[PDB]
Amino acid sequence: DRGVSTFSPEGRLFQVEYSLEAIKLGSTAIGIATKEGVVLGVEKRATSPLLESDSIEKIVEIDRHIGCAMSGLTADARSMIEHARTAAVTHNLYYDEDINVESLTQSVCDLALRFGELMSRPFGVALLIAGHDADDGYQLFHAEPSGTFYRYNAKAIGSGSEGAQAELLNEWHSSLTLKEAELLVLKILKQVMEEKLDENNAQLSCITKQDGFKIYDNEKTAELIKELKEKEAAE
Amino acid sequence: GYDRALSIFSPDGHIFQVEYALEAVKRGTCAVGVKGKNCVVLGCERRSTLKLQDTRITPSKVSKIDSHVVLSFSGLNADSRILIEKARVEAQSHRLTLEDPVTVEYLTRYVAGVQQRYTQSGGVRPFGVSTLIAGFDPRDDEPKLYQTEPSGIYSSWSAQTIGRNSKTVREFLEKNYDRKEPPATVEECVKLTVRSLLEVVQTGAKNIEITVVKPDSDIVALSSEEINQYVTQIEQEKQE
Amino acid sequence: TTTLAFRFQGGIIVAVDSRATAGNWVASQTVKAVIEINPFLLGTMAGGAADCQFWETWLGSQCRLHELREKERISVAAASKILSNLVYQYKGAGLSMGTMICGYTRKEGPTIYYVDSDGTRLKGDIFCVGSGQTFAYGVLDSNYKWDLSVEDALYLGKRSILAAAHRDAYSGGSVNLYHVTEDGWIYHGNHDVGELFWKVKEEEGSFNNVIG
Amino acid sequence: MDIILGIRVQDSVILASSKAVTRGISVLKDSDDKTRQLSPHTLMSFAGEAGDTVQFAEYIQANIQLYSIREDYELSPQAVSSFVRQELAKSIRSRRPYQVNVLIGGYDKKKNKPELYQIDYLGTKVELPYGAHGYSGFYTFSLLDHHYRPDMTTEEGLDLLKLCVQELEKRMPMDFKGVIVKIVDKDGIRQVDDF
Amino acid sequence: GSRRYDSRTTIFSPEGRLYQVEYALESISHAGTAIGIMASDGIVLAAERKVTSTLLEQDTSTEKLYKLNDKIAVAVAGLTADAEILINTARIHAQNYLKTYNEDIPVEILVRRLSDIKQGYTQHGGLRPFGVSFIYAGYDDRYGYQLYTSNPSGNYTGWKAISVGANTSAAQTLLQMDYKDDMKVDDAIELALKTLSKTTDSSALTYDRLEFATIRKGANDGEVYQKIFKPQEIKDILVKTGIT
Amino acid sequence: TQQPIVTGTSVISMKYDNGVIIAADNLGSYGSLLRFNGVERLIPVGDNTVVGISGDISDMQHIERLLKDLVTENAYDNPLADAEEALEPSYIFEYLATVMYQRRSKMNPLWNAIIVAGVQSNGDQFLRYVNLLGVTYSSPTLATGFGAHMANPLLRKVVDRESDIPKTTVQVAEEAIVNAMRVLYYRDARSSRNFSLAIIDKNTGLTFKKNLQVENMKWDFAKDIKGYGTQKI
Amino acid sequence: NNYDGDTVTFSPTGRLFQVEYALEAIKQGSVTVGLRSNTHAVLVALKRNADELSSYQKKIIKCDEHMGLSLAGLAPDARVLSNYLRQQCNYSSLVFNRKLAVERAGHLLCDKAQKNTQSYGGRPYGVGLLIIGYDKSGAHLLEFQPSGNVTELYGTAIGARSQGAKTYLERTLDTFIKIDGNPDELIKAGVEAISQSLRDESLTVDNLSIAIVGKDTPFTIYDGEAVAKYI
Amino acid sequence: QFNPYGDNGGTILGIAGEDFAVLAGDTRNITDYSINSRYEPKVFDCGDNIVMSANGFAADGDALVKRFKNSVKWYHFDHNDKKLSINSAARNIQHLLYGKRFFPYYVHTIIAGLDEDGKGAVYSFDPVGSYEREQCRAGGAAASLIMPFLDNQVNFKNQYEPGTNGKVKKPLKYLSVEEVIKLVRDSFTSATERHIQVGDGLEILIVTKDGVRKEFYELKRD
Ligand SMILES: *[C@@H](O)[C@H](CC(C)C)NC(=O)[C@H](CC(C)C)NC(=O)[C@H](CC(C)C)NC(=O)OCc1ccccc1
Ligand SMILES: [Mg+2]
Repeated sequence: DRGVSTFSPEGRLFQVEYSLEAIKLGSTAIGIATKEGVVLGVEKRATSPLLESDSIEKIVEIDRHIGCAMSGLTADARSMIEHARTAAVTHNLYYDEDINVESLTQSVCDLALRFGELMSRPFGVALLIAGHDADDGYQLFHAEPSGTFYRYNAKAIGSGSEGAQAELLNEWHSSLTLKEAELLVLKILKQVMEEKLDENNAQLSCITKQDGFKIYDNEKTAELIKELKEKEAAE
Repeated sequence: GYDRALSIFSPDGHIFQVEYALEAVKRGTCAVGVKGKNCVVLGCERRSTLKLQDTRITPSKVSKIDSHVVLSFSGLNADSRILIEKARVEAQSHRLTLEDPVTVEYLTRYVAGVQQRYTQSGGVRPFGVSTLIAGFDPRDDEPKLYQTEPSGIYSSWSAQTIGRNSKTVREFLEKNYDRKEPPATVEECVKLTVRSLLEVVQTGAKNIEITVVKPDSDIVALSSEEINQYVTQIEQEKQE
Repeated sequence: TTTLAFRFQGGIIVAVDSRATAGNWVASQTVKAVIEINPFLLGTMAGGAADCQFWETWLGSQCRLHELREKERISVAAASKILSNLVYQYKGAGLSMGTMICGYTRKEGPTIYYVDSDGTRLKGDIFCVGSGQTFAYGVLDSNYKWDLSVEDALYLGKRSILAAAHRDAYSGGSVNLYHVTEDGWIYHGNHDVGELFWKVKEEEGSFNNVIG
Repeated sequence: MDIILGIRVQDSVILASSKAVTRGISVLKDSDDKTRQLSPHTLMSFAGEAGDTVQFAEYIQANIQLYSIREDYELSPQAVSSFVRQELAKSIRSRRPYQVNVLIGGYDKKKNKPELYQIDYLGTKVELPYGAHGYSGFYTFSLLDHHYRPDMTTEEGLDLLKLCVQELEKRMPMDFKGVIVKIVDKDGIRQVDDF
Repeated sequence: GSRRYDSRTTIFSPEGRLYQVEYALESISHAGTAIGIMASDGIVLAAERKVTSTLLEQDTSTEKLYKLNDKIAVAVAGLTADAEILINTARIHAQNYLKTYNEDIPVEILVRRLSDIKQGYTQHGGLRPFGVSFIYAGYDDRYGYQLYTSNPSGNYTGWKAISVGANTSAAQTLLQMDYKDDMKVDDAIELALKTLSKTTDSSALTYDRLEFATIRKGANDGEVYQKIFKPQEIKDILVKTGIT
Repeated sequence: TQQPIVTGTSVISMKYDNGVIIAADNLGSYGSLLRFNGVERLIPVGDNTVVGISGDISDMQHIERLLKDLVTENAYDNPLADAEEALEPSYIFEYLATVMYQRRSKMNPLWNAIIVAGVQSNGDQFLRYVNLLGVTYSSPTLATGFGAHMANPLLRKVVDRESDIPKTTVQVAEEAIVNAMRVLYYRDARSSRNFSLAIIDKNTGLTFKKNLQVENMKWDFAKDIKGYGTQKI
Repeated sequence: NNYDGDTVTFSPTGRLFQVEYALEAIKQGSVTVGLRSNTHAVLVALKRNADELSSYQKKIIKCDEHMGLSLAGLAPDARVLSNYLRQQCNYSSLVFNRKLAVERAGHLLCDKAQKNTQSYGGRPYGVGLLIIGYDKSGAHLLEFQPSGNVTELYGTAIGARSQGAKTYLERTLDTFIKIDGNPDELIKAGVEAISQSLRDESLTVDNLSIAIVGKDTPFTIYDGEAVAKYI
Repeated sequence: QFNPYGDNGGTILGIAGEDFAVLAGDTRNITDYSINSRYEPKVFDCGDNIVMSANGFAADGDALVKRFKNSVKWYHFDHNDKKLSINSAARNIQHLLYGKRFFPYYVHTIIAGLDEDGKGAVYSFDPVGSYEREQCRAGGAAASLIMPFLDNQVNFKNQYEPGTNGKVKKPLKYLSVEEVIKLVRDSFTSATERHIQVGDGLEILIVTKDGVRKEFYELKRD
């Protein structure tokens, strides 16, 4: 057939480029960074109404100061999360401190290109890694299966990404509050989702310095959805 | 050692070996899972192409992983034994180290993890098996029902079916299963499970297997005559 | 070193001394023989300082990983068994550890596990570990009841360490107190034996053999 | 640990095991249960080096419980005893051997017979009407040689066991803080809460 | 490199079938027919040797029926060399179990173990599967007399009467017709030979083209005897049943 | 773990104003047997370094080969091998010190005591010690074995501290070294009269002196010594 | 064509296509410039962003106090190779108490990249590196290609549109080599050199990345308002 | 039989002030009854405003310091030139020491610097990695001579206020850098008198927010 670690004539790794196509088929995930905190939100996308939606876990805690959202082949993310959690805890053991969000992201990205003929193929999932540390404050990173990671003020990944990113382009400014960011994630998720957005098929989360990483209750998100509907009807 | 990458991405972002493993599941005999208010029922299809079978000794479709958790499946029968064995070993290992039996969610997460590992490891093909894992957590009366598949994704279900003609029985369950009021009793839950299989099975003789799991390690398999009584009552009400 | 821990109505009392020695030489009077693994778990330290410190802060990393993976607080039984299974792997290599893993959970209630470098793992209501363990046992066994007030239980633990600090040459320095409840542990101060002894003697009327 | 006894009567097996745990100069506990249920009709008591005893017992327990789930069937006491012996016979030539002695009391539901097996840390198995490990046998075997019958009842077995414990409490130097007694018969395993 | 020449033996087809397993089953369908019939008082194993010669030394020959232990035997259909590899593994597994538990291995446990080995060659390793199908005839004190079959996929199932190898479709129909639950060994012997006699591709069924075996409790009191039939004994049972 | 068989005794050295001096006798002992009388224990490395080695001779010959190999390896793909990227004393020492500590940590030591004497690129004097345990130290005067006990006291009278180095000439320093070697011949039962001496100067370079002998010895007073106390004849 | 499936296969004209495809990845990468005088050596790198919300990908990596590089191509491969250099620089210091020569650092990178071009299963590195450093023989600039070829130069540039900067340096050769004891002027020349490779976009405060090493100057990286002086 | 350990003597002392910290040590290196060197530095600037000394067997001491300096270097590489805090350095050193639990570094390690609030900090280690933050700690050969003096003159132990007679303690007033250096110099002068392995010279490293300063003082050479 052909090598798994083969370069294309354009200078790109075939397998890495193909895994990026799998990520485009995944459910939408959005992240927004502010001076008051970072917000993470995902589309759950249940395949059937009999599927209990609260069991869909696409937002995940890595440590108290670092959270993570996923999009693509979500099964592949489990070993990446396990590594991230281990790396975060191990660093605390070795250095008696929290690990920098960038350093955690770098550790996860080191796994990416460890494939050949090590694992048999790249990961088919992208991650939004959000957190806080004392040095660089509130941060949001986008970790790909290429081994590359970019920092972002705001970012969307998944099937409705390029439409959502264009919306984030206009809406984001450096003086956004946490409440404003929450509504903004809900607004953009509602825009790109196939089914109508509610508290059961969408999930919010945030990371603040005081309270740390928190996944929002369905009752708490429901109120923010109702608050969104009213403010859009206000003009 | 044999290191060949069998599960790989294609230009359109698909892993065909994982997708072809799902086709093996589509071929397998139908399996269904329904959870009531205080129970879970696992229904399984037995294809009647094989008679002169010895039903005493033939491998049963529903397997006990521990005294409080069961596992049924659709797909390759030989492959399922490997997952069942690993699951049984992990169940005893969990009891040994944590001094507490596995939760249904944990056992599912393990089996799903094994299935995923076989989709990005060299020299191996994915499991051609999807499982339904059901039971009750230790000292808990809330019913649990989970599904897994070759890719390694897993999730919880109020009711679910897998295997051949699963599209039809899922159609039945989606209109007949009410979340606000699930099957309150064992009778109601078994009846709904047998009804759902009767949409697909053919004859209601030795083609339907039923296994009821209740809280506190109370697991029993219904006999032919007991199931036959449900089959009789369903059709007599249908003649109207 | 002298350490103790006991179950009672108001949860668990944990009390330790503060002395460390190298032969007859007193290396330190200000050591923490108690490690806070988490807001609900405590670990006592007796035997080798390094062995206990290293593997109990490691234990805390494993407990943190557990509640990340399982979204639930680790049981005292599971936490203790992680440590006991670890030291059993090193059995024969020369580790020196005598520890109590103390905590409270909903399913278990207040629980204490004695864990040992020999591989021993025991559940129990009362434990005293260290070179001055026998002295502490004397006071504890004669005054222990299930129906003790948090105030009276704290004093008994403090007093039991004092008894050992006095008689055992390799015990002393100061007393660290902890009280473990349904809502977590609560530190109850560092008590210098040099001041506590004279205070207790005067108020309690005990230690009449000593002159002051 | 210290004293573990076993006696096979007409229709049951009775195991008695001391409650004391002594780590050096102090008795750390006086209510320790030196036994593990391997299966519904099989019980194993144990005594030897600290740590190794519990580690070995729980390891055996896990393996038998695994077998039970896999086959949906309870192994015979004879089969369980043979498995245990092999593990100890393997262990004695290891880097660091398990320093554990055991008694295995079981009721065979197929043959409708009680069975008692004595196995030491070397992997030396013997089936017996009554057995013991350590210094216990030195006192108790003379009494059992005199008083024992194959047709004794469970109540008679407990009385003969009381006579053994009384002799041990009189002539042994160590205070073993009494014994926990457990009966194994056709109905399963139960503990005698007053002894 | 080497990838160029790899057949990839352990992959799914677009339909979700294992190529090599399916082709191995095609190989087995050309092998000599082997039949197993379970009765209340014993089990029969009958099998047809493939186009023999007059110069073949029959009395010292064995290609179909093999002994795994004193209680369990197997009938082979496929590559004989492949079967002997697995047979020696099964013989060892039975002895391992006997050494560990001091009891004869239950039939199903032995069958599951061999079937798990076959399964492994279909999922990992990149090697071709064993082109063999077994009929297991055995006895233990839990389930009594038992018949199983396993195939290259590693899947196994229990049976009252079963055939493997050539003309199984025709053979299974004939067994399904004349088999009854209250049947005895002597009757099962007659059924097995009559079925082979009708399904055989040869002109006539003779003693030199057959291997035969019975597992009977027809041993003096509560115990089980294996009887691998000799050429002269196969000749006599052929006359008795009225085939020659 | 081993035991040393064929051994070499003291190596002595000191710093002076423009460089360093090092010396060692030419003996290879086999226990009390003075077996080999032509053993060179000072091994030059380039034109700026001399490594003096005591202890096990078989291990010395091994080290000698490592240094020979080091020079070869440094020259590979190195156009400045005889200039800016030549081997320094500090490089050679640190290499040996690394090896010695690694070997002690595997419980299989090189049974030696080593002194690396040389002059750096900037003209600075280099003098450092290392032994079978991987222990290292530097001083204006360094000596191994018996030299540590007898030579150092004599050499420290010349250079007692760092400030005495610029005040010490090469003639004064060589005189002190040669005297120390005589004293060791008087008092070390495993020493020889024959020895080698090396000078590394920042101006005049490396001067390697072979076949030196201890001379101007005092023995005449022995004739007057009779008995062990009371004896007169 | 038929001879580009893996790195172990020569073409009929003696070409290694997988290596050439890896070389192509560098050309897609953002521009970076390297130049030196007798006293100092400078790296200038144009950083690239994903969009306006995103950060600008870092281009320069420190290897030691006296050595470092800038990258162009697959960033993870630069992380692997820079990690290897860090270890080799470190091995030289710990074992020999010796700062690793820049020329010898190039030789080690060449040999590491080569092994990936002659063996089955693996792949060539998909990144180009510009290594600067100050050692015992003064200032140095190296250009690394993943074919294995390493070259010592006065100045150079790699990445997209790098030919413009390379021509400018070829004209300015006699001028910038003489800029001794003046770091700011040497950077000015490097900033003016990278400007010849710009189209549409210009050098902004979070776009530009500069690094310098010299006689009494440790390898330091300048980003943000620290490079506003040179805009 | 080969003995992989040795004893190079020496003695070290760390004192933590209110906004500063000192780490002192003599410059003598010995084996048995011989002097190897009269000036062999024992206390080292490790970067990030941290000073360190590993006293006992010098080969193990040099190895450990060398490895920790290396750890600081890689901490900068791996974590974006982040400053290594004194508490994080201490935990890192524990793992270096315990990593050789079954073939130990035969040294008494002490580090000194400033904590993240700017207050003076001293950490003390045993050979297998157990550690503890302290206000005052002496290590090495003459540690038994020095520590009691420091309990008395730094923490005012067994001292009370005149007139009250044992009822009121002497208040724990803070010490300046000049006052601390006096106690250090007197400690080493006294230790030199009564311990044969102590002498030749005294080198003190002082750590403040402004950086790391050095001071050297002569000691008796007998
Ligand atoms: C009391 O049990 C106390 C508990 C700790 C929490 C402090 N332990 C000790 O005092 C213990 C005494 C035992 C070993 C007899 N002391 C130590 O472990 C001791 C601690 C230092 C800080 C004094 N360390 C020790 O003795 O040295 C270890 C060593 C020595 C020499 C060579 C290798 C290792
Ligand atoms: Mg002195």
